[PDB]
Amino acid sequence: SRVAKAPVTVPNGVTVTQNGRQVEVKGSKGTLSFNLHALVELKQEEGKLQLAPAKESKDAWMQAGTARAVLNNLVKGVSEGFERKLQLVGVGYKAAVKGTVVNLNLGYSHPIDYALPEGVTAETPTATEIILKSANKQLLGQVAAEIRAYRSPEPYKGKGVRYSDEVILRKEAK
RNA sequence: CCUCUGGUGUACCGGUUGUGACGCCAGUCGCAUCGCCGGGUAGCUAUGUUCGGAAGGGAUAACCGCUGAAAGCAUCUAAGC
Repeated sequence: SRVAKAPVTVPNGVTVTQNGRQVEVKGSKGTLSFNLHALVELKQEEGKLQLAPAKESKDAWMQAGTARAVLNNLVKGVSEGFERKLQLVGVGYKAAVKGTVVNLNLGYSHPIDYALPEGVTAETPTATEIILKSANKQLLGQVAAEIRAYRSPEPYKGKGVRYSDEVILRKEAK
């Protein structure tokens, strides 16, 4: 698989330690861990790493591709990290970051308080935008989805919480 | 469950008709659906009183996902959450 054949690059300050199944990546941003499928083997030569199958099975190639992708994600995350940029649209819709808990007012009869998990930080330049930053792409996406699920966009006006890079289908009555 | 509101309450109290008896008056008792009629203690009881189906964990159904290759893109799935 082309993804597996492609080699991943270690920038410099990040270290990759394989200990049997449980590979670990250390970096400036923090610590991450990744397990390896029984068909996959990893060879680190120079900063570069090679994912290749132990057996020539199609399943082994597929697992090698997914392993290369996840490790590339982990290395990029520890080196630099990611952010999400959620946006809020609607009249009276508001948000604020206080400590580790984000407070939202989305038109219900009670404010919503959402507790950020360990590893993700948030900040709001204004009331209608949220910036989530983290080293873990998967956890960052999960947190963004959970925050968006409190009030999803509607087609008639677009009110609600949306991704910055999100296309929203729109219609009208009659 | 029986404090309250009621029902029943033929061994509790009273009014009264006919007849027989207790020697007689007075006073009582038997029989007449408990003779008929008015009340009513405990117990039982509903139509009376009080209480219950509150809240919370765990795994899931349809459904909605996150990251992610096979298939350089895409994709809730094949690893994983």
